[PDB]
Amino acid sequence: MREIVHIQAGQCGNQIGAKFWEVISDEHGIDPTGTYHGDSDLQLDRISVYYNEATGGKYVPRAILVDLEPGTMDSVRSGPFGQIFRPDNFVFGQSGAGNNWAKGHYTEGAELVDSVLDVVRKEAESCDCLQGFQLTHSLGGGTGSGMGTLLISKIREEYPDRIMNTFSVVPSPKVSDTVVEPYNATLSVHQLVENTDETYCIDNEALYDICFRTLKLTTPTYGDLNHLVSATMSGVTTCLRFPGQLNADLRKLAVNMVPFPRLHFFMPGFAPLTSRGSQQYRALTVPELTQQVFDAKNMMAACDPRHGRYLTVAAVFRGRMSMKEVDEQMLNVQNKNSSYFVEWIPNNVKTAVCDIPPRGLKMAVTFIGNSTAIQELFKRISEQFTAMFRRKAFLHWYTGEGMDEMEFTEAESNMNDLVSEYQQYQDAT
Amino acid sequence: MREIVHIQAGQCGNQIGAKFWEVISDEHGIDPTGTYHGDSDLQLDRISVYYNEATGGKYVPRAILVDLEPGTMDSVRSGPFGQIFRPDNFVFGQSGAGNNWAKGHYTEGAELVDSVLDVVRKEAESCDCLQGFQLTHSLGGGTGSGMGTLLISKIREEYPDRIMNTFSVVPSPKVSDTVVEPYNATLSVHQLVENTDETYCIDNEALYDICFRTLKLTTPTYGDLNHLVSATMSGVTTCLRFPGQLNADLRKLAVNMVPFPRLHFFMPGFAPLTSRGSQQYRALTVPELTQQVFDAKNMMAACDPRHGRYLTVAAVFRGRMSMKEVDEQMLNVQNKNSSYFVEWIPNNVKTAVCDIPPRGLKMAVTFIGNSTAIQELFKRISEQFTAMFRRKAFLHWYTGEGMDEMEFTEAESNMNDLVSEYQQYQDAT
Amino acid sequence: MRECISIHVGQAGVQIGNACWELYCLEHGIQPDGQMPSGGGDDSFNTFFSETGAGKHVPRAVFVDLEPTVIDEVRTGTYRQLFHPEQLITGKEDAANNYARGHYTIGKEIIDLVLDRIRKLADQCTGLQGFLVFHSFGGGTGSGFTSLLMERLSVDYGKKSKLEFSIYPAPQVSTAVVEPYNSILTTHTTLEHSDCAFMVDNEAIYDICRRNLDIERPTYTNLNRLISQIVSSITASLRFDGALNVDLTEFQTNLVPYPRIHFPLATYAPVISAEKAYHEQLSVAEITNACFEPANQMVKCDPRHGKYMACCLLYRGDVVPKDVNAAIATIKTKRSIQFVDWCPTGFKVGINYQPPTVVPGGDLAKVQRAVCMLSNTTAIAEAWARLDHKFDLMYAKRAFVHWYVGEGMEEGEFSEAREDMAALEKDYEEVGVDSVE
Amino acid sequence: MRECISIHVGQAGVQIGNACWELYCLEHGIQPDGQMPSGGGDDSFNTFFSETGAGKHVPRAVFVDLEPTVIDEVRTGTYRQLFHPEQLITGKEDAANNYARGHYTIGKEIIDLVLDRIRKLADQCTGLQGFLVFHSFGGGTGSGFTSLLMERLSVDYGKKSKLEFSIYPAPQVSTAVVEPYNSILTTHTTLEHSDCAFMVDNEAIYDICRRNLDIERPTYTNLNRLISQIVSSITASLRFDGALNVDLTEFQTNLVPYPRIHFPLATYAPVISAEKAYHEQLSVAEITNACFEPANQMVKCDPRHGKYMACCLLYRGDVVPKDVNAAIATIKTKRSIQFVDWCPTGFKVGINYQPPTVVPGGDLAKVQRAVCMLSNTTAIAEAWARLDHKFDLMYAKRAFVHWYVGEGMEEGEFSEAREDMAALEKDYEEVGVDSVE
Ligand SMILES: Nc1nc2c(ncn2[C@@H]2O[C@H](COP(=O)(O)CP(=O)(O)OP(=O)(O)O)[C@@H](O)[C@H]2O)c(=O)[nH]1
Ligand SMILES: Nc1nc2c(ncn2[C@@H]2O[C@H](COP(=O)(O)CP(=O)(O)OP(=O)(O)O)[C@@H](O)[C@H]2O)c(=O)[nH]1
Ligand SMILES: Nc1nc2c(ncn2[C@@H]2O[C@H](COP(=O)(O)OP(=O)(O)OP(=O)(O)O)[C@@H](O)[C@H]2O)c(=O)[nH]1
Ligand SMILES: Nc1nc2c(ncn2[C@@H]2O[C@H](COP(=O)(O)OP(=O)(O)OP(=O)(O)O)[C@@H](O)[C@H]2O)c(=O)[nH]1
Ligand SMILES: [Mg+2]
Ligand SMILES: [Mg+2]
Ligand SMILES: [Mg+2]
Ligand SMILES: [Mg+2]
Repeated sequence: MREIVHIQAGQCGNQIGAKFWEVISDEHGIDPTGTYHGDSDLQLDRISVYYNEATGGKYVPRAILVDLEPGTMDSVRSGPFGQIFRPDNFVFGQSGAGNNWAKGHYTEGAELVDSVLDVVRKEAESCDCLQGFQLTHSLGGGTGSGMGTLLISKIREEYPDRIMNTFSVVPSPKVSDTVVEPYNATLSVHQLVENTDETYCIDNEALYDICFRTLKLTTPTYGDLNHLVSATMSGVTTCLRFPGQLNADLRKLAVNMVPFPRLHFFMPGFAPLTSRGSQQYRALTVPELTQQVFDAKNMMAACDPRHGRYLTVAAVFRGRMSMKEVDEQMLNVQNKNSSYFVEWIPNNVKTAVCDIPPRGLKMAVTFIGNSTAIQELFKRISEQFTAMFRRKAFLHWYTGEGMDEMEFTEAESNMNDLVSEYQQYQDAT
Repeated sequence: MREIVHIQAGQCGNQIGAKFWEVISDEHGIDPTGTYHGDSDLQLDRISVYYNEATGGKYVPRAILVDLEPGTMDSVRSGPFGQIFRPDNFVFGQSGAGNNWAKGHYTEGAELVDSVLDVVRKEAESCDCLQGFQLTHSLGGGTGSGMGTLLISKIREEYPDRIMNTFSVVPSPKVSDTVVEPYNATLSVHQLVENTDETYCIDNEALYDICFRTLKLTTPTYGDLNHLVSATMSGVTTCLRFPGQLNADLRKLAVNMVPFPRLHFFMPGFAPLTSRGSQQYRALTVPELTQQVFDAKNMMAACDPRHGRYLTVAAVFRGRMSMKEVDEQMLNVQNKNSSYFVEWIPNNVKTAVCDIPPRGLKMAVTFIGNSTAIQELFKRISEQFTAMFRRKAFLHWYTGEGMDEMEFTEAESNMNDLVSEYQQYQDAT
Repeated sequence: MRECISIHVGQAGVQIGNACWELYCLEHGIQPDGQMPSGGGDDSFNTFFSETGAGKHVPRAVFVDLEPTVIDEVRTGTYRQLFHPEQLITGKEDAANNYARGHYTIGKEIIDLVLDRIRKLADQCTGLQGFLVFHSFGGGTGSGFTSLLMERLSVDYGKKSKLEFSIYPAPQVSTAVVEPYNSILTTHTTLEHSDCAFMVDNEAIYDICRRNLDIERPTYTNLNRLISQIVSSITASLRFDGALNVDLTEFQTNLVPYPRIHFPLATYAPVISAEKAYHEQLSVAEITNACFEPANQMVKCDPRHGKYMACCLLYRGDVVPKDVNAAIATIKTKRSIQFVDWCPTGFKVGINYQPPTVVPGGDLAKVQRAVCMLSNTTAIAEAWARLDHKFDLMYAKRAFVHWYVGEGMEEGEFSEAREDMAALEKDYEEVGVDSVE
Repeated sequence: MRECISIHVGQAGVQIGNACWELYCLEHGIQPDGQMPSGGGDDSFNTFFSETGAGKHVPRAVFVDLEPTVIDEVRTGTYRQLFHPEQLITGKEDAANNYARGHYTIGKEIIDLVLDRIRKLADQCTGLQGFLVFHSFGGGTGSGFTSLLMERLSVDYGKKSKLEFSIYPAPQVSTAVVEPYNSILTTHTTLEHSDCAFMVDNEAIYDICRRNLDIERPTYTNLNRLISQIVSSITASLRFDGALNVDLTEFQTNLVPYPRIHFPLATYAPVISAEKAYHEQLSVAEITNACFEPANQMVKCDPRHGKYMACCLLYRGDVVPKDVNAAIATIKTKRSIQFVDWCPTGFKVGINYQPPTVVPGGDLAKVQRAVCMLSNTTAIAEAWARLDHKFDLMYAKRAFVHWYVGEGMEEGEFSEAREDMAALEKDYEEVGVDSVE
């Protein structure tokens, strides 16, 4: 019951999905071959949430992999948990679309999205009681943005009454890798806000900063960043999979986090994150975790919450902790941060508790924050977009493959409307 | 010959009746099995007053046990004398009636009253020459007060010329164990004043006070209180059972004690009563008995006789004594306490002497008093009733069963008329 | 020949009857089962006892009570074999100290059977002389049933005399709240139908027992024994021979000067303890002097207040006529005893040979001489006035009238009885007030 | 005979029901397997348990949750043998803290099955006399589904009484954002349908466990154990013999003055740790005084600010009537504890002989006496005012209304619920005013 279909798009989405499935397969005690070798019945009681059961005890992930070029998929096939996936779910193109949103969406996207919807439908009818979908993609690229937005739109057409969660790697002005990131992000935000119920913004600058200052990694590679994202991905879905004293599924989280329908863009976080060297000299307790999650340097979106206000907050604890401690720490935090928390919501915090800690972590907590500080990223992207769009010289690539400039203006207007709504509720009193 | 039919209603009435039958069986020499093992022919001479004879010498009480809740019936059947009673004389329902006079009188009691009257008619037509009835009930409850009043009214319809005696536990302002006692007592008094010849008011407060100051019981329970009440009940009915120099029939007592037809609310008492240590040092003669009974603190209801005046007094002596001593002592009491006796009766005192004393005592005496001090209990009950009824405190429970406020006002008016008559004859000169 | 019929009603009457028949059995030597193994004894039993072929002697007595307790006591008692079963009559429930209940509603069932039993006894008798009735005014059964039975017997045997021995309520001592109502109700019937009624007060016998027998707390047994002694002294003239015998009719003719004035007072002497009997010689003169004192009268009133109209002395034992003639002369000389001027000779004497009988284990000492005086005087009007006050004081508020009204009695009967007692008191004070030639 | 059906809805309800049925099994000596190797035990289980032919004892209970995880935890836990498989009812998706989702859309599928199971249990019952319902106001399931079930059961069994034991949001401690909306939507059906609702607060029990038992961090298990002790105290009068027994109808008649005033506070004593139990005496007067302290009220309200209107004292263990009467007299003469003028006698006493049972691995100390004190008072208006303030602050902006109207309701429901709670608090403060004459 309450199964989830996982979809991967683009190189970044594919790598994050690979680490995600590695973490969850280790969590449920499944080998790369798919054989179960766990030690507790709780792992096997609700294995159906993510994995389909094949004959002979082999477990197939309910995963869809999508990319417009085959090299990333060959790498995933050759990966440590590459054999575990279903070969039929590998839907590939022949050219990686460059970085062109129009190429990713219309021309190359139209051919492959039919097959992608076919495999998604095949998994969906196989599901007994489908809860929702999961999507991993990067807004900066062309393939990820176009294919993810088109697929999100068509899946929302097909299954309007099902929750959709996206984990989007937003661009930043410091770690920019390509020139067309403002165009791709601007084109993607409209479909994201329109056709999604939950959107978790991730930023590469924030994960790099966390890896440097918190974990003291000398040469942080993409694998560490993807593992940090996968920690939160495993954290949000723990209540569906394992028992606990306070259960919070995706719909419970959405009802607690979204006051108004367009305010579903959240800021993730995770604790305890400590370096191997310093972890000996620290006591792991609920107050320490509660302070660490609310620390602004622990946020994974490259925003400053002191520049804004929190509408609502959610904390999904994992472990055998007692809950008046959680309530006392949450009430204390709400008392101290009362300038930051909006006055029109009396209680801004949603608590959940699960009894099973994650891999090698006696305690864990996953932080989700709906705050008005998220508008800074959209402001930066809009500023870069306007700076590049004042000159029409670069738009000929997008004009090719059939797009027009009215789409660009409409997308900019929609992002302006979104940040206007966030600022309006910041200024509400 | 000259039979009495004994009836028990409610928990309090059932417990007092159990203690009463224990005392009577001890007096007549009857085992719990029912076989006679006495030591004198006088016990068998008028065993027919309270018992019917079976084939093999087994004597069954002429008792009727009634209660809407069967827990009290199970307790009585499991008691020390539970084997003695007739199984057919246990009439019970399936719900304890709450503490609702309306529920006890109208809804629940209507079903059981037919069976109760059937058993009463069976026992009464079994009697050679019926003299009267006896009924034990508590006025504060629902089942006791309501169904006892209903049964008394229907028995008065069926047998208008016979005597009907009641021993009623009145509510008190210091041992109040139930919220709605004033409503039940007020509604019960209107039926009690009309449909009974003699009623004996009892107070748990006065019984506890007797147990504490006189008997010096450290932790008195309901058993001792019921034992005192049973001692009075056995005392009043001695002249019918045993010989004596002067015999007081129940009709003789009623004629002596009741000047006017509505003044039949008596205050009982018993003597001698002493602690085990004091019994040794005590001298036991008629002057001591007379002084003890005429002491106010020995009275069975929480009232001072000093406030009012004695309309009439009856003294049933038991044992062997010279009745000249009785006459001269009781004349001395009348002379030295003249102000407490009404002028419009020359001799306020009735005397009776029975030869057989109770259970090893050299002598004993039972005191009955018709006095104007009884109005205080009705005054306080009326005050509580008015205080509750001003705001319509709990009337929806009664009107749900079917009662009307007009009946409440009529009951209050009737109690007001009763205390008005008592105050009138107090003020008469 | 020369027999009387005895009737006992109520608890007081029945208990006094047990005492009396014990005394008669002792006097005639009749053992309690009725046999008589043992020359006045060869004829004295015929007065009170009837004989059968087996040598058994049965009392000429009837015992009636509307409640069964006392009759069951005598049925189980020592004298169970003495009395014939049909003589003992039982109702089913007492009158509850209610005159109306005793007379109207409950007495009707039993009165016919009682009259049939009396009729059978009277048919057995030949030369019948009287009717002795024992009851108490204070009781309900006593008052009502005695009223009913006396009216019925006056209808049936009006040509024969009837004697009464009744217990009267004391001025202070009492054992029932509604004694005045019953007493004033039954005074009319006893006044109309009784030929001579003797009055008794329990408090007076208590005082006499205290003073003359040293009993600190006597009981009804002693008082009933004294009553038995007085009635036996009255009947000894018929039962035994004597130098100067008096019959009941001649006694009534001597003692009763007017028709309605027939309520004499009775006294007995010498009443003495066995401790003090040895000290005093107990002569005829001192016996006569002691018999006239106020303190020995058995109705609590002083004869010094009233005036003596007629006196009847009944001596039994060794007595000579000189001694009694001298004694009555000495008593006439004393001025404390004020006799009415219109009566020149106020004394009638009777003498009997047999001494008084002493019961076994009794308090009274054996004595070879005894006297019983029956004296008509105006002093009893004081007791009647006290009782009338006690009645009207509570009747003014209608204290207990509804109990009597429920049993069919009318409210006018109380007023009629009060008017009758007022008339009797006025007659008693009128006859003795004065006279002029 | 005298049965009661228990209903447990939502995570809070079922998790309390686990402790409740553990306590009942221990008290009646029933193993979790269901066998009773072990005369009050001969029928005391009949109130809560049903005996099959093979000697197994089945709970009279229904467990419902739209989320299957907690019910599956019960199915996998120790008590899998005890419960009937069908009575453990499960959905497929949780209500997600949404009243409209719990009440309208998801509840309609499973409410018919729940009603069929309750119908079967009621048919098996012969003297049924009440319903026990356990739920939380904050949860979407525990609000909407229990509102639906309450109104359906009120339609079906309108004569029979209904008892709720509800968890209320605390003043400050809260685990969800839409608790005011869910609770305010629950209260209309709670007021209209249920006959008595017992309010409980997590923060108050946390403070009680911190102060009394000296447990530094309390957990849900101790809260559920305390609530289990409360309900066991309420039902012990039915289940066991006593000197003064109080059934549910008697209790409601005593404690409920007016139809809309049926929201008592509940307290237990002696709530004490094993270390302090050895030093303290814990006698009748001590526990009675401890019951009225503001610390032990179990809901974060000051009894001083309100006035008591009716109190019920359910004693269990070795108790005598004298002691409780003296304690009640002491409490009445005390003036910090103020009762309304129109209730001269505000105390209803019940006693039973079964002392409390201590669960293995518990925190409550074994004690030979215990008292459960329930009280109707006006202090709960403060908690209602706090929740209404939170509701007004959230609803002024229409914060989360889009989720609720998505699942099939209108803003008229919110407005009507707020108006109904306004009226209820107006009535509760209305009855506390002194009489005018
Ligand atoms: N956190 C991570 N970011 C990654 C990873 N790989 C790439 N990226 C970043 O994500 C952004 C998008 O790059 P991708 O190659 O994934 C773009 P996509 O394949 O969706 O579009 P095309 O360029 O049309 O193929 C870009 O800034 C990359 O530097 C990765 O493993 N982790
Ligand atoms: N003297 C005694 N009083 C008792 C006894 N048992 C109860 N009571 C008193 O009686 C009063 C209540 O009367 P009951 O409990 O018998 C009420 P009843 O059964 O007649 O009606 P329901 O309330 O409808 O069951 C209350 O004051 C008790 O303290 C007892 O054994 N002795
Ligand atoms: N001298 C004497 N008087 C007695 C005796 N027994 C009863 N009395 C008197 O009788 C009075 C009471 O009336 P009772 O004659 O006993 O009444 P009853 O004839 O039985 O008629 P009820 O009242 O219906 O029972 C008391 O005041 C006593 O003075 C007795 O044995 N000797
Ligand atoms: N005292 C106590 N409270 C509990 C317990 N479990 C949950 N709660 C309370 O229940 C409230 C939320 O309601 P739930 O019962 O969990 O919700 P639900 O009935 O399962 O319905 P959903 O909201 O859809 O999950 C929380 O605020 C908790 O305080 C428990 O075991 N003991
Ligand atoms: Mg790519
Ligand atoms: Mg009862
Ligand atoms: Mg008599
Ligand atoms: Mg739930």
